[PDB]
Amino acid sequence: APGLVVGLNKGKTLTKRQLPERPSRRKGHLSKRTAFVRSIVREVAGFAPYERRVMELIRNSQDKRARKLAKKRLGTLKRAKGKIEELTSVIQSSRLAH
Amino acid sequence: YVKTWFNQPGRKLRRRQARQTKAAKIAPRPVEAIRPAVKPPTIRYNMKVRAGRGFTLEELKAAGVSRRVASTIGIPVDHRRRNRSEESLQRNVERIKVYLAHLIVFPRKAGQPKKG
Amino acid sequence: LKVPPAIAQFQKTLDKNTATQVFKLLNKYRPETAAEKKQRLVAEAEAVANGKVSKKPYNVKYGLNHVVALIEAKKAKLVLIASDVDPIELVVFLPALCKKMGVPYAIVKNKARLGTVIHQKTAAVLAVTEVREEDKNELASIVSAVDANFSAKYDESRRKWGGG
Amino acid sequence: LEEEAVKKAARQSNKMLPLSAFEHAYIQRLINKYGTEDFESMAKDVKLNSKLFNGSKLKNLYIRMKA
Amino acid sequence: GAYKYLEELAKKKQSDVNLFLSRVRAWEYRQMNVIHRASRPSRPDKARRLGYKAKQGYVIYRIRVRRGRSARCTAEERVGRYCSNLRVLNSYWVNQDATYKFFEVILVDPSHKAIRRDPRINWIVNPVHKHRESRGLTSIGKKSRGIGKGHRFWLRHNTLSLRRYR
Amino acid sequence: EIDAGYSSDSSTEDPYPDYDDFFTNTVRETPLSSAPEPKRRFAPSKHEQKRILQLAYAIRKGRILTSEQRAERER
Amino acid sequence: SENIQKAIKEMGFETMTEIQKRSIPPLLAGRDVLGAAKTGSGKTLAFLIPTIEMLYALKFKPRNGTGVIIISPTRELALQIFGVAKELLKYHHQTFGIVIGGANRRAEADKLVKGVNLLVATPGRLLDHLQNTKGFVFRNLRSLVIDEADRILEIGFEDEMRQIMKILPSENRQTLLFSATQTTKVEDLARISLKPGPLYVNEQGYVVVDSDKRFLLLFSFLKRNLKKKVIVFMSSCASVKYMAELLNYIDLPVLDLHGKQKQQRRTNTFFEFCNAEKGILLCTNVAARGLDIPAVDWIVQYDPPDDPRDYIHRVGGKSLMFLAPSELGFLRYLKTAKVSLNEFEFPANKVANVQSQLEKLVSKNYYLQQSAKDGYRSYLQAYASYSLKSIFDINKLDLAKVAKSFGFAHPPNVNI
RNA sequence: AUUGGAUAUGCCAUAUAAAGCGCUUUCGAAGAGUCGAGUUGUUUGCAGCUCUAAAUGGGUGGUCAUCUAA
RNA sequence: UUGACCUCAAAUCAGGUAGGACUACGCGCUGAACAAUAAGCGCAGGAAAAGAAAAUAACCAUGAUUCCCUCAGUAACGGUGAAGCGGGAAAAGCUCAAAUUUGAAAUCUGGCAACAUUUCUUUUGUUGUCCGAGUUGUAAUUUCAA
Repeated sequence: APGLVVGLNKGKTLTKRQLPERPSRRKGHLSKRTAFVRSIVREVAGFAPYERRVMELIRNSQDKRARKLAKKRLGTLKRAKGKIEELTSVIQSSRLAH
Repeated sequence: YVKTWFNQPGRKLRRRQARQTKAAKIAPRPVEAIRPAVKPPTIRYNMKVRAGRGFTLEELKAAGVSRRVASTIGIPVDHRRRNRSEESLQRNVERIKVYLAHLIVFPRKAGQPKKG
Repeated sequence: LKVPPAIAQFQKTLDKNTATQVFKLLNKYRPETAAEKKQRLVAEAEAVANGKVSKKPYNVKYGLNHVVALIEAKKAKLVLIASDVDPIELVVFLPALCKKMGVPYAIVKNKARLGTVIHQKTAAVLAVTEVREEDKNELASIVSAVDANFSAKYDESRRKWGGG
Repeated sequence: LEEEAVKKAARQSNKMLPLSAFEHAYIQRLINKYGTEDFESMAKDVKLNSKLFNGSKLKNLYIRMKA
Repeated sequence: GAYKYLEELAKKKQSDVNLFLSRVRAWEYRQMNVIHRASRPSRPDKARRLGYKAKQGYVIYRIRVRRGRSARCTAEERVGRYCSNLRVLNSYWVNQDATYKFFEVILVDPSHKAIRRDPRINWIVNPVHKHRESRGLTSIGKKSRGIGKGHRFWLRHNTLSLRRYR
Repeated sequence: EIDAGYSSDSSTEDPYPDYDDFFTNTVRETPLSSAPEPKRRFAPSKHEQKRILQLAYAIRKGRILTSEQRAERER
Repeated sequence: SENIQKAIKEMGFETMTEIQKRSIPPLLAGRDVLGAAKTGSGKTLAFLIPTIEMLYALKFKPRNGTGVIIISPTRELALQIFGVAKELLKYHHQTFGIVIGGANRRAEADKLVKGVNLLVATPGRLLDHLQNTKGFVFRNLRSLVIDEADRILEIGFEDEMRQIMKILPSENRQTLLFSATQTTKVEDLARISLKPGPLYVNEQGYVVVDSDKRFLLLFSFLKRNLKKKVIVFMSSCASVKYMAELLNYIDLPVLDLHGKQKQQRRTNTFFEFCNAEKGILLCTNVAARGLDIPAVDWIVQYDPPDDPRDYIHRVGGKSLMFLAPSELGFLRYLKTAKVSLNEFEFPANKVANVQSQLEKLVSKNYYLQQSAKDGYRSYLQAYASYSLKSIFDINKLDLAKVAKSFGFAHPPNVNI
């Protein structure tokens, strides 16, 4: 008969199961179209005044001052490190094109 | 402010009248939905078995009930819970299977056009 | 005032002669009106009610989401962008997206003129994706004209901050 | 309760469907050219399969025509 | 689609294109009224994801508030008072300058038949949604009173509960 | 070592550049979306067929005037 | 079981070949076998029938996970094996599947978590799934099959194969190994993978044509040689299916060794082609690997072969090679092989200018467009898996020109 | 007298339609003056001000687990 | 020029809607004294609010919200003072934005004309037609559980 016996136990035997990956855990993965959209917009929109100054320091090989300015503007190191890498590749792509 | 419990026997009667009111509307089906059997999430209680919220999708797939059919025959679905072990899967798959054995599903009339 | 190059490019529109020739091809491929669509469908309804297989339709593509998806799919042969979209950032990326996808594009005047082709008050962008075999040479000549009168022209001007 | 459920389900059991005038003429024309066993080539004929029904839809059309 | 490009362009708010448009439109909005009707949203991507549909019964209103309580909360309330027959759906930030913060508020007409016959916005017709912004039921209003799920976010502890058998 | 020194920046001791196309200088040759093409684009429209059956129904029920009898009513 | 026999007789397979004499009977007992056979001996049935028996014997189910893992060096060989295993499991319930390089990895993960009992894998992709994919149940692995072990070693999957054996369980698991040649690497891998004491079993013509004109030259050539016997070798079965379908759609009736991926139809088609005095047949290198070549006036290598060492021995009426200018480095390899060759010259005027009409036909038809994308994608993926990376470099290949040959105005979006 | 959910049954039914399950040599978009950083006030939350992001990223926890905000 | 579009206005134009009152309970804002305290101000309903995890945990794991009991006068803090688990009452899940319907804006308000319908001659719709809205995006489809 349908009935739940609450308390006591049911069984101490264990057998670990392998679980798949949930769709929500896929968030943050980069898409082929989102990467294209961002590359187009980044060129179209231009650069912020603080990104222009940071790009100037990287061009003059003053990376110590560039990283300091990015952190002072953005707030943390890993945000500054990511921005410097993004702007460095912009310079490299600009140099290859021009 | 001081809370008083003079309506304690009046809440008991009111809640029982709701169960009777609910049962009148849905005459032969149970007043509650079947709940899974889970184990509480602590080292103090993991030996006990209690009732869960709903059955996982992996438990329903094994039992043979789809997640869209399940809600219609009184089987709750918990999209959040998962089966990290084979004992939780089998303990609740059998619970669903026993439920289906004791269940009578009354047929529904279906619209049926002439041709096509 | 001083305007960025991505917004300055919208002040350099296609010339009157090329735009007039562009709309001669566009007006051959107008979508059927709400009335003409109803007449065609009711005509097929009587052929079904009593008792009884076509070709793919031909028309100009419109809609901002629709056209941008056609450019990304490289399905568009010619993209005509309105020059006076009220929020400019709606079409401010379209010349760059058309450059990236190799789509011949032009900035034409009077977004109202674009809407008239599609029986609408207003269209932000029109796109010709694929036309009949009779108009292959007419579209090809237009695309060559847009290359010279819009892409070969300006170009160096579109990379400069306008205004001031 | 159980007796009523089985008897009523038996009454409401006609699940197979007939074909309309268009459905019958559609499937009949496909069969007359490609036989009755080759449904994969039946779906790939653009002229007769205008609606682009796949082999599984055409198979279900033929089955409903048999009964 | 074009709302992918519009919404990624809205993250670069101080880029060349966005800075020029911020300063040009901020001057334009200052010549208008404090609260003025908007023919169409200045951010069609942001309004669209906040519940706005380009159909009859949906209204966009712009309002400027002085910088220096929540700025967005006051914009919702001021517009709600200005249009007393509409329901404030949501609101968002469009522009700012050294003095003013500009917001656009999405309102819905609970009396229009295109609203009352649409099941997806039918809920706002019920009287329980009268002046949602006034009771802190909007997105910024809920955030203002710290409503949320988690440890990051009275009466039942200042009272003595005396049972019948105690 | 980092010498624990100072770099003269620590607190203790073109305004209008030209447009630069660093991404759109080249042309992408392939479509952006790799999703398969649905069959709906190679088959007659199902939206219109829905309306045709709906119109054909109301023609039988007499809700909509047919083209032949539309002209007769006009004259 | 009867289900095995009912499936086997569907393929039209009777009696039993020589290599299976020392492999099929002993392998049915669950003992490790070190097979060694040449090309075309029929090893596909050798390591599939006993393993399929063992799936039925243990009553495996998708909840149990993968029980048999078959490793193949190339996409085409793995796909051909997967097609055969599908035929053998026609009357079964044990799930089967294939994971290959360059395929949809996300889609493969969704299929692996559901439970694939018979998995056909490639060394590159299997290691990726065995390390990263979650929910892939393989703790119940019971049989392991390696086909063309020498080919795997020469490709450069020695490191990948080592991690596979270290990750996959070794206890109570049957293992296999098949290699045409026994080298030091093959013997070393067998010693570290196979169980101790195993049962051991034992003139050229080319045309320098650009990619965009590859099909147009081919079509014009076939029109000219309609009164002869033509056999064309392709790099994939999907490429075979599309070109065969397209050629029949432009009033050039041809035959293909694809059919509907039915083994009986391929034998019937080959038998009809051999019997017929005149005709044209299309097939891939793997399908024709080990088969008996009839008296054919023209043999055409439309796509470069993936095994140049085997191809140069197979050739030894007239031979043709459709070599792109970027593939001219293969000419130098021919000199090192000491094979006489001559260059074929063709006039651009005589080439059919039907490319514009070809694109219109492909775009208008749903199934032609679908086949064209599958053929183009598979041809590129087979190209990226070539052994001669220096000669047949995919990066040097012009993708815009290649897609023109398939009837595409623009290169479709295919990954790798 | 006014009503609600069912049952039975007649008629009508635009089904060339619409679904669930199953399988993959094909794909899979996810919310910004926000998150966050500094600082100043109200009672950690909230608020102002200055600055201002990311894409297996981000949040919260104990390399791992869990969650998927605006 | 005609003429479309965008504006800016006007009308004793048509159809609507807001105010004030109550305020025991409810949700915001504000605030002294002897504390989210009274007051002051704003806004609802028959309940309100909250609500389908950017939640807990460290387990054999749990599974929206709300309320009760317990945890507990405990941890923590500097006398204040929770929460996870656990036991109950009740249980129900979902909707968008971000995808090309593109082989066909498939969507919607209104006017008018008929046909119905009513707690009701007072109510609420249907069908047809025209106009408008809408491609600067209305339907179908999708919401990560996919």
